[PDB]
Amino acid sequence: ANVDEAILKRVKGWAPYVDAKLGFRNHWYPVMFSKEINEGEPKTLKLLGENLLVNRIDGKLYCLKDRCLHRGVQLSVKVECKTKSTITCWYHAWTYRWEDGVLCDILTNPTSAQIGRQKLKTYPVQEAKGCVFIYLGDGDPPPLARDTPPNFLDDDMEILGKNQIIKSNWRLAVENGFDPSHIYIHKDSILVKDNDLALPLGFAPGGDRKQQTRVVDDDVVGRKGVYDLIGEHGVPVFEGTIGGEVVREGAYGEKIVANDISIWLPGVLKVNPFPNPDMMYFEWYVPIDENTHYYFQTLGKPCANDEERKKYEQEFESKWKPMALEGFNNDDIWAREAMVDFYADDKGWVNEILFESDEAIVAWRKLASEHNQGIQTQAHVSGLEHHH
Amino acid sequence: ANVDEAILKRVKGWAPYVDAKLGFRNHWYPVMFSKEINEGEPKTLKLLGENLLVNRIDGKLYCLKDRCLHRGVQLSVKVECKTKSTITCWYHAWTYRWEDGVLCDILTNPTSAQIGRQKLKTYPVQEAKGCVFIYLGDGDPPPLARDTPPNFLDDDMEILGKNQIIKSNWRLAVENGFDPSHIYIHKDSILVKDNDLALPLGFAPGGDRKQQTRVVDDDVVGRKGVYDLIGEHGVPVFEGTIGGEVVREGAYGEKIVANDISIWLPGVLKVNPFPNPDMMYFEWYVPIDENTHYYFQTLGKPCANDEERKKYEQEFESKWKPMALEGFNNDDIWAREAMVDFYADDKGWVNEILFESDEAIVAWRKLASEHNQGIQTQAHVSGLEHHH
Amino acid sequence: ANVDEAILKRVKGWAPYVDAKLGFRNHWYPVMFSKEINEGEPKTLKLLGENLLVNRIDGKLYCLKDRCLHRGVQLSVKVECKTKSTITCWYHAWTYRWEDGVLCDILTNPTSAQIGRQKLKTYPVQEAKGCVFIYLGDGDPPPLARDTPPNFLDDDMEILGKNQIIKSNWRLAVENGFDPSHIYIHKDSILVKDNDLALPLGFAPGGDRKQQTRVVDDDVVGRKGVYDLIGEHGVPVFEGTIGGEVVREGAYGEKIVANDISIWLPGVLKVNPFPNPDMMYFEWYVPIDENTHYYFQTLGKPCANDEERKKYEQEFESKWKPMALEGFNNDDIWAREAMVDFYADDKGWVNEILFESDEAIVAWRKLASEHNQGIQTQAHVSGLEHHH
Amino acid sequence: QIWLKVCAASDMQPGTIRRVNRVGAAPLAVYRVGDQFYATEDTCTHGIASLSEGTLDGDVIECPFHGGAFNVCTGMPASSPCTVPLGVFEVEVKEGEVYVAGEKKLEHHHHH
Amino acid sequence: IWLKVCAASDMQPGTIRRVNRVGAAPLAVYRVGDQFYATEDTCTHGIASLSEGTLDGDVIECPFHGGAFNVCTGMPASSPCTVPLGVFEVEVKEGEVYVAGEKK
Amino acid sequence: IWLKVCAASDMQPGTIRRVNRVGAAPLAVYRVGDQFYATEDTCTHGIASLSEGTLDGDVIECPFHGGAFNVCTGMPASSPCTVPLGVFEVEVKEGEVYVAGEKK
Ligand code: FES
Ligand code: FES
Ligand code: FES
Ligand code: FES
Ligand code: FES
Ligand code: FES
Ligand SMILES: [Fe+2]
Ligand SMILES: [Fe+2]
Ligand SMILES: [Fe+2]
Repeated sequence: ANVDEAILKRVKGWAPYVDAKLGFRNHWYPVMFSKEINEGEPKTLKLLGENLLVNRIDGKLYCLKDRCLHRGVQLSVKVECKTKSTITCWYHAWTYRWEDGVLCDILTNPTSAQIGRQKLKTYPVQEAKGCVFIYLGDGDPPPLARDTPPNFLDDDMEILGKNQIIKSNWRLAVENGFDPSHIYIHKDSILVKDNDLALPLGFAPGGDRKQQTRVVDDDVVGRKGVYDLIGEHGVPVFEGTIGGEVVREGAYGEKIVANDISIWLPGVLKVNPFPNPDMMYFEWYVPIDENTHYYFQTLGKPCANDEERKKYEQEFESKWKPMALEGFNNDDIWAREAMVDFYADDKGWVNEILFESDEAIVAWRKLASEHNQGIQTQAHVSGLEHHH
Repeated sequence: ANVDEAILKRVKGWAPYVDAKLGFRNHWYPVMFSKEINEGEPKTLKLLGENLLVNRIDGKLYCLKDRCLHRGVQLSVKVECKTKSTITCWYHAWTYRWEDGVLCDILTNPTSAQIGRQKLKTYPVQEAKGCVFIYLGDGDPPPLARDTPPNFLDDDMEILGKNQIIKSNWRLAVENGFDPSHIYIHKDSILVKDNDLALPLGFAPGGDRKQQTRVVDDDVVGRKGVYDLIGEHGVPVFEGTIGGEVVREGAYGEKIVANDISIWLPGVLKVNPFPNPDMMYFEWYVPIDENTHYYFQTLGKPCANDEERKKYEQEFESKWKPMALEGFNNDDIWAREAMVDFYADDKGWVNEILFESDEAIVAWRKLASEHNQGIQTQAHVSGLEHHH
Repeated sequence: ANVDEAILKRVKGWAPYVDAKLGFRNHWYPVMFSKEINEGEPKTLKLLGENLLVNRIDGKLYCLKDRCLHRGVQLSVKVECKTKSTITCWYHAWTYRWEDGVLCDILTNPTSAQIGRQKLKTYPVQEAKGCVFIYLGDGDPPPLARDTPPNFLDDDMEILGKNQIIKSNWRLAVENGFDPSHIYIHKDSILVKDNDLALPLGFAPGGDRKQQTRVVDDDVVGRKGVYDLIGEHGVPVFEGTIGGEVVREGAYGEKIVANDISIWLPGVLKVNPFPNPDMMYFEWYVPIDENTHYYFQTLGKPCANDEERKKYEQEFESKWKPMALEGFNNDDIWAREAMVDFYADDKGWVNEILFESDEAIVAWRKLASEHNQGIQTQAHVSGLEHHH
Repeated sequence: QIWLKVCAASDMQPGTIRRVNRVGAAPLAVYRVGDQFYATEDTCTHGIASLSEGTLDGDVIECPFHGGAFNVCTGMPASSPCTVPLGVFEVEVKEGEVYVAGEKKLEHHHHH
Repeated sequence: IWLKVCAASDMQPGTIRRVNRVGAAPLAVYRVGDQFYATEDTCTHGIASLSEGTLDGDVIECPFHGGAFNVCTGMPASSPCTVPLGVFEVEVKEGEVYVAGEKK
Repeated sequence: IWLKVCAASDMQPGTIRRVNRVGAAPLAVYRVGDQFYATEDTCTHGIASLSEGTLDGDVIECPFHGGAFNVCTGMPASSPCTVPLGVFEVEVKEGEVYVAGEKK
């Protein structure tokens, strides 16, 4: 629906995925951190191409589509919250309740037949681990656990992170993250030297296709994802050669990280342990529109009390954030951007020449195509259409 | 045909209007003030998507299309008016007469067979009330009065105003202006308090549909418009409520204004009396291209002599212009800009959810669809195409 | 297929030319001067819409497409030339030989089956007269002489020049340069006065139209071009009149230049002699993309020894470059730019109103249509397509 | 006033729509599908259009404003942009006379 | 006055024939069925030779931009043409085609 | 040399069978009607297995990007494929399918 049919016909193995330029509807997505949204302080954001408004009332978060039903203007141009539980459009005063989006009043015409008979779109919002998740979907939402990597919601796992808007489609971000061989771009990262990491340049695969990954679709909470098992039969590459001569070597540090790497729908990667043997790393690539995504980075470390939580927070600010989240992942940002041109016309999905380690990416494309909960379309953004 | 036929098929009540994205051809339009065009100093402007040149010769205005017939360059890139009555293209010297657009000479080849056989498009231009009107149409023009609101051309009516380019399709400007309930956006205008105005927040309609307006199609001058009569049987809203509690009040000033509001083709609003009980307001929303328009504001006040005119000008400059044209209408500017996204893909014309007071807008849409003198198309801009 | 089929159907005299918005494939094109690329210092450029990389190894130039075969990123984002004869992609280390583009190694997986089984596109590169020419085509290239004007490659011809990027389609540049009547835009050039040049305002054609030009369908090296012979039987116009009155005069200098002017495929003009009796001028309008071109200017003068070359270099820098290349041709730059709008929607190719001197342009359009070696398409840029 | 007298069944041709105005209440629309009669609110739920000025295609009424549509028997939306169901009013014919209910049907005391 | 073009038999129906005149602009002769017509050869929209165009019935299409004219009336039939073509008198006497040295 | 792959009847018409070879690239055996053909199994444009593709007559369509090859000549039939497939002669004797050990 979003891509030239001729192209979709060519990618029979993962057409739904290639068509999902705007992301997958009916999934939970993190969009900001709890501390970023305060009581009675409405915040605007775009998710899956839709403009949304989020507000905190009596501590609870509510999400309303930022588009008046009347003449389609964004309520956020001039916010008017006249009562604690409502928001009034600045144009003709149509008033909606944050709780259910019902048009409960219209100041410009208290006798209007529209009152109580229209409802602005609302979306479920849930806060967990200091992160704000929005269920960009219809009907009753599934448990948040379904759309989060294993252990992210563990009781003692203290989560800290950073978020920003990156200029690339969300899928390019997902594939780069789960790309086994892209590790090559991190060979000079300050994290490697500064944290004594062991880091190969790549991998010489071993075994058959099935053995390169582990497709997960038996998880009890319903989460769907793929584990990268290239290192189970493959020989890590530490001496990079050209014409048989060594021109670059990997890192021979003592610390072993990234024992297990997994990508999960709707688009979140789990790297464990990372960036240190006692921490867990998770990052989301949330679709904002066809050309941009939120790069929601989270680092988790088990903490048993406030003392340890505070200690971790200090280490995060002074070391892990600048050394790993930025010092390591910054290269992933420009790497994603470098693929934009090739895939912008949707033709890269046909012309790409893949090699062995891409088996991991292919597995993800197939999993996403088969287990996504819906393809977001431009019609969802403007207004669903249906004739006769 | 400027819009998807599927959309036009859906809006059966005003399809011509929805299709008129570039404006209506064969109507007069104000583009600048007389004092802005000096003798022998050609000025450029774009009207209905067409680049034009206006010049004053012996005090009379002439309009030539700013596009050489030869290689289609704008003559204005390098103006060469070599004789009082002509303009010579800077490229290959094709020369045109301002009075009839005839190609009368070609300096690079005085023997060319094109001389005297080709003609550059000219448009009628008329000055009235210190305003420059151009008839963007074909054939002999109708009287200017047909495309102006009643009284604008009255002898004693002294006209003053301002003009600027605004980023929105002309139609969004027109509808906002004639919108009975948009008065809500003006509740905090400085003009309200500073001029002690009486201004409700909206209106509770009364009577039947036909009574909400007065469609004018029997005007002796040929004028075609609609009067907003929502206040005749409606109850003005001075206390806005949510859940029964008053959250906003209208303005209880002593001066009564804007009790006579009408919109006229090709797109000019008349508000009387405004901004003061002894003044009359007129504003045009002139199409420049599909995304922009001239916001031509004019305020009139009867003046019997130069003394009153001088005094009127002083108040205009020190009060009316800053307090009304800007202090009041500035909110109209961003309001119309706020509707751009919703209607940009033409989908807003189908998805908008109207309420009672929009009966006025509907009347206008139908009047415009039924009485416009032509739909401007991109072909008019590039060059008409046909095979008979 | 780069233009609306309906338009191509209308221009029966030169459809291939109108379709060649991206330029003609399979021709040599100058893109920079030899002194601009040094040993082991890869340089990027875009030619015919394709991103390219040029490197000098052991003094010889090599050209590789600047797009990795793997995920389509530009290798130039982060250049990694790890051995003298190769370049390694910064992403997954696919390594290519500059000599033949063969994928000879993959550092991230030395056991990949892709090694030695893929080839990155390469293009022939040749240096002549201090200029770097790239054959943007497929298969064995023809002699460079075929795509250069007569005498440019003469042994004693000393070439000096300037190059820059201009914002107009390459064809607008070609037509302006070969336009006999465009001489009018040069009437006030400092070169005309400072070098005492005789320069008419235009020409009154004489003889039949067949006599207006001289088409060369084949040279000893396969050159294809057209000479402007409007001055053979035409009358130079020195007095520009309007309504019979003289409003402008041409230049009555004693130096006669531009004895002959010819345009040659793929798009290079030769003016002889120019800007002085002892020199020859050649300028290319190289397609970068649909909206821009390289304006590659070159001035030649026969030099027998190092002494003459040195003197010539001094004269070029202190006089000819600023007075002619810039003082004369700068007006050609904005003239080309002025035609962009009219031809941008491809409609100018239908609506233009040509006159007598345009016989030269028409001859070029037909010659170019009949003898170009291929039409560059967007598919050549992204990847040729074809279904069984 | 439980049942509002509309017109004689013979006064309506198959495939036509009749508007029923009510004092102090919103107007209704009575549709004749074949030989059967149905009724809904006259005002389109998507705006302020009068459905009695629209086009009846079988048992589906199309709004003249934006092309939205409803099934006249159930009042459920049939075509976008309509999304809010119409209130439906029972209609009965007594002595060849068409009568429309004064109160709309409710999901009350009926089939589960 | 009347100039000799050719024999009516030399032209097949639906064909065009260019007539070059000494010291004057060229003309075009069209045979529509069994009737002959004449107009200026040069397209009024530019410098194209209509005799190098395509004749469809009584309408000639210019090879340059696809503009067209009715060969009988000389009136524009297809854009971008807008200026009427000059029409010249034609008469066939003794199986021979003649064209008036001047337009009507 | 020749490798005995299977009984002709082990393959239904229009199907593809992957033939794994220790220390060598896998092959694909195609049954087009009652005829058998063989090529390398790996698409020359990537890592796709042609034996998991779609056979249309004597043209195999790659499951990854829709590229295609003629299974008889090994030449590309559809983009993005450009590198010819390795072809292996096939022989059927006494209802048994044999494929050449070397490409040719
Ligand atoms: S656009 Fe919001 S109340 Fe009108
Ligand atoms: S473009 Fe104006 S005279 Fe040529
Ligand atoms: S994109 Fe160049 S090696 Fe992967
Ligand atoms: S008012 Fe009925 S479809 Fe919009
Ligand atoms: S020159 Fe004949 S249509 Fe333009
Ligand atoms: S891997 Fe076969 S067409 Fe791309
Ligand atoms: Fe990374
Ligand atoms: Fe207003
Ligand atoms: Fe020039």
